[PDB]
Amino acid sequence: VPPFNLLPGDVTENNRWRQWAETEKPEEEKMPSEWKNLTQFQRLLVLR
Amino acid sequence: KERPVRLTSIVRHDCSKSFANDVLEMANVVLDNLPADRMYKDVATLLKRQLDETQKGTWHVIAGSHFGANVTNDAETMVNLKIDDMYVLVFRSGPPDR
Amino acid sequence: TDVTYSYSRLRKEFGRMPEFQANEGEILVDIAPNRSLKNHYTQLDPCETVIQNVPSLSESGTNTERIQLRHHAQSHSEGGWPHGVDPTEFEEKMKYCRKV
Amino acid sequence: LELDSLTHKMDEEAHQLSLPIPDQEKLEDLRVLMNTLQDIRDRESLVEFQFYPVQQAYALLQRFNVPIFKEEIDRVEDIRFKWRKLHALAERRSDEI
Amino acid sequence: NSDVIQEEVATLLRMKFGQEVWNPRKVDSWVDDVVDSVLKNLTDLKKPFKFVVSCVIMQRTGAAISTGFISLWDNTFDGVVHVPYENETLHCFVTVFFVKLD
Amino acid sequence: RKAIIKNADMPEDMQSDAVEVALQALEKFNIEKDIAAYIKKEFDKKYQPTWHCIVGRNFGSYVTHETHSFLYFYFGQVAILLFKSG
Amino acid sequence: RKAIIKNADMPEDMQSDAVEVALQALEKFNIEKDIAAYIKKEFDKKYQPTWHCIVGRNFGSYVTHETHSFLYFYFGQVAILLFKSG
Amino acid sequence: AIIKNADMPEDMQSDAVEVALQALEKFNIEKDIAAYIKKEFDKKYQPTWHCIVGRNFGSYVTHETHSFLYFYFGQVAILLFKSG
Amino acid sequence: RPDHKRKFRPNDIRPVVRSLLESRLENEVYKADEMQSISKEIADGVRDRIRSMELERYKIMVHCMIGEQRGQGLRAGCKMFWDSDTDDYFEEVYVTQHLFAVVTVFGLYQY
Amino acid sequence: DRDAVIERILKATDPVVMSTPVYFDYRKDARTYRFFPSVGQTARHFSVDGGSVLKDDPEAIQQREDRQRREHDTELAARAELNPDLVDKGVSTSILKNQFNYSDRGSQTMNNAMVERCVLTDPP
Repeated sequence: VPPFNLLPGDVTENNRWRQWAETEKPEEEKMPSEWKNLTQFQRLLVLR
Repeated sequence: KERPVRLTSIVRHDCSKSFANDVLEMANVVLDNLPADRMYKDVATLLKRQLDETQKGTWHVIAGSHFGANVTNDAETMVNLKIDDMYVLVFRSGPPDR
Repeated sequence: TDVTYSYSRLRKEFGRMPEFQANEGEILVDIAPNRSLKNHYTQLDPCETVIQNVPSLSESGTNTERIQLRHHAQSHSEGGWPHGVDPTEFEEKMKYCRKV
Repeated sequence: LELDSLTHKMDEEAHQLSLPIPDQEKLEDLRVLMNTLQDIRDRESLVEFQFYPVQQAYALLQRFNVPIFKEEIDRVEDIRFKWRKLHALAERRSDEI
Repeated sequence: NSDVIQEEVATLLRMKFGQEVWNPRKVDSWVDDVVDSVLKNLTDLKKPFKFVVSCVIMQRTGAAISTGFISLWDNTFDGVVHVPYENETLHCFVTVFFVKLD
Repeated sequence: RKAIIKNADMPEDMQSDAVEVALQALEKFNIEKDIAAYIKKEFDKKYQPTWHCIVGRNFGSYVTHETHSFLYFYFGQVAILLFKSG
Repeated sequence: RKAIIKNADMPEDMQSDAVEVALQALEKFNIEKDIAAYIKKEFDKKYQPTWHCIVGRNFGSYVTHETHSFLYFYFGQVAILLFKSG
Repeated sequence: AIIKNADMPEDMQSDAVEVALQALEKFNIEKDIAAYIKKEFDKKYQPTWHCIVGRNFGSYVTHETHSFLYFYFGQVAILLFKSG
Repeated sequence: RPDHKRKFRPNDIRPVVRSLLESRLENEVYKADEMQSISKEIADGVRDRIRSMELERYKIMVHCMIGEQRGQGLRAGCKMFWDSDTDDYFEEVYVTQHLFAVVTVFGLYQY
Repeated sequence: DRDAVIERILKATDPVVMSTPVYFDYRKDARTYRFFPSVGQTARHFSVDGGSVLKDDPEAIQQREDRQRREHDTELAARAELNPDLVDKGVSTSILKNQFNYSDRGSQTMNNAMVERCVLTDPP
């Protein structure tokens, strides 16, 4: 997806992402603003 | 129900003074018909609907307390009403022939 | 940046009786109207308007008079001595002792 | 109650407007499409005033740490984005009609 | 003598109104300009006189106008002068009353 | 420069143009009527008449428009509304 | 009752009316809070209300305000402020 | 702290406390400190807010909700209400 | 410094001027001689009302322009040479279907 | 006392202009209130906009020709609608803006209700 090239957009208003970062056990909840359309492998990369 | 004392004035106009007065009492009628908790969107809707009923073609209405306008207006159709805390502007758009 | 013309007068000159005189005006007749210039002109097909309903605002300030505050120091360990004598050092108090 | 009422009502409304139109359609849904699109328009001007109190409701809930399931909090954020896809859908449907 | 006075004010009016056409966006420019110019002239005067000046600018569409003015002063020392200006596009009128100080 | 725009029936190139022209209008002018004059004259000169603008801190609208030529948004404590009609 | 009023930018008939109203307010009420309340209620009832009133002995106040809608004056040692703000 | 009147969020109570303390720390003139408060507070959260400084006085103001605050430090009193 | 009990106050004169002008100039028709006559009557009547309200140690001048309006622009401005503490001035313009009239009332204090 | 020398100054400023208005300069770096650079002491008394432009104005001629073009397009679309084959032949129709070429907009600016509150300054 293009927002892999557009991470700075989420950096501009990076709210739900650091909500996710604050949340514990961070692979049992995915931030919902269309980044839910990501497979397990890409989720593994972003979690790393 | 008798109308209470409302501070009413009309100062901006290129239209006929009779039309300006008519716009005044139709605005008063709309305000009377409205319920207690007035809402400016509903004011605009009912005012424009009544204007379109009583007059051919298309008009446009803005109403509030803090704004400022720049439009292309049809001649002698450009009205500002002052009713208590109401700044009311109505203007006209040229229709095609039918 | 304004006109600042000033003229001087004496205090006793302000008591003069005000002067008023009866007069009439005048008029000159010119510039008769013509329909031809109106025929050359025309009214404006749909016009432009600017409308503002922002009431005019400004800034201001209100103060109150204040009690001014300063500072001063004092000490005493030499006791009460006459005003003309400074007990800072020795010879002045010695000659005051010969006086007393 | 308020939440799932509005959410599900929008859900079936989006589902019923998601119906397709193939080539050389018949002459039956012409009345229906106009009314549906105008209903979307008519509520669009007023939705944000009813999105206004729903956020403060859950704010007042969490401010005294009431137990709430996590998925519902996820929904109410998404409803802000859920209304977004309908607007572009509305305009493309308008162009094609 | 008011002859010299109407001389410079007529020169002023022709030089700041002899090269333009009526345009509503920018008439206030000449308004302020002639205000400042005649104020500078009155300042250069330093006479013991009180000055009342009215300047009006009119759009020429065949409209008629009259120059009625009334006096309530002593004509021995006080005076009045009026100067018009006209072209094919606009009009202007200046009236000045000067009253010797008490 | 942080604008949350939720009202539009007009394409994205024109909405970006409207955002940019609003920014430079705020940068150049000082009064709301001057800002509205600049915006309206710009669109009327550059995409032909007829357009209309309203700027405000408290107002309510009900206006007939023309398709694919409409925009409205909230910028801080101000609101901007543009529409072509004619 | 004597008073000193030289801070105003607003018509003199209404400054006279405001000063008079403050006179009867001081006469009726001894608490500055109720004095301010009475001045506010009367002046807001009679003219267009988004007015604001401050009583004080030694304080600091200043405001952005509607033009021709500001007043500040004194009764001996007490100060009174009235301004439009809406 | 001595904070008994409020129509604020907690963060607004906070940053109001710091801005008032820092103004008091810098300056002693009522105009100067109230100037710092009004202009800086407007800088951060938009027109139109108003603050009042005084050791003893009386005032009665109008505001929307979550737009009013009243507090003390030592012998200075601060109003902070929105209007316009 | 002039006494306050006889100082010039326009807040009562201006409503009187407005009411009287709208009472008598409501439905006039065009003819140059009668605009001249009614303008002279305007000057006379306004100064009669002023001298009836009876200023003391004040000189009042009334200046009146007349024109015909057909939807065209006009730029009205005035200036004097005077002192802010005593002297005063005010304006009033009426516009009807046939014409427009501008009146200026200027009040000066005699030292 | 009666022999005192007294000077008087005459001026051209406007006491009606006795307050300096401000505007909110909305600069990204400023967020300021700013006074106007100057308020002209030359008073403004009466104003009319005016509604007369001579027929030889090129802009007026252009807009007049635009009006003839608009009405010509109006009857073009009228007879094109009346005879549907003309639309195939190449006559425009959307110029006749119907209920399906028009739509209504309407919006509200959000605001919050005002309330009244009082505070008291306790003695030290």
